[PDB]
Amino acid sequence: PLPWCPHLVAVCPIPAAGLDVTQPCGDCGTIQENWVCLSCYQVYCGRYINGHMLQHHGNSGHPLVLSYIDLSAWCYYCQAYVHHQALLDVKNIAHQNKF
Ligand SMILES: CNC(=O)Cn1c(CCC(=O)O)nc2ccccc2c1=O
Ligand SMILES: [Zn+2]
Ligand SMILES: [Zn+2]
Ligand SMILES: [Zn+2]
Repeated sequence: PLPWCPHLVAVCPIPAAGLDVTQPCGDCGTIQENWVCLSCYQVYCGRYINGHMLQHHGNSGHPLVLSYIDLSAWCYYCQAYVHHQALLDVKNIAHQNKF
């Protein structure tokens, strides 16, 4: 992945409730291929399901989303995966909830 991107500044603190990697899409309710927004921690489906996270990006501008399938982080602006020290806490919390 990219080792940095200029949107990591928009990654917000993890809610104290933690993450729920089985949370369904906030729009369509699908259990499949959901992502969590690393700005506001809403959960929406991937582009191969109904594209609600892509829609969320379009109407919020929020840059970085984490996959509940493989804990990769995508930046919609950079059109790339990004991994940095600043993402370890949220990935670690997701990994603990998933496994
Ligand atoms: C399996 N990983 C992905 O699909 C990564 N990804 C993603 C991930 C986030 C998503 O599916 O909304 N979004 C894109 C949006 C427009 C264009 C490309 C992409 C993109 O390649
Ligand atoms: Zn959806
Ligand atoms: Zn968001
Ligand atoms: Zn970026």
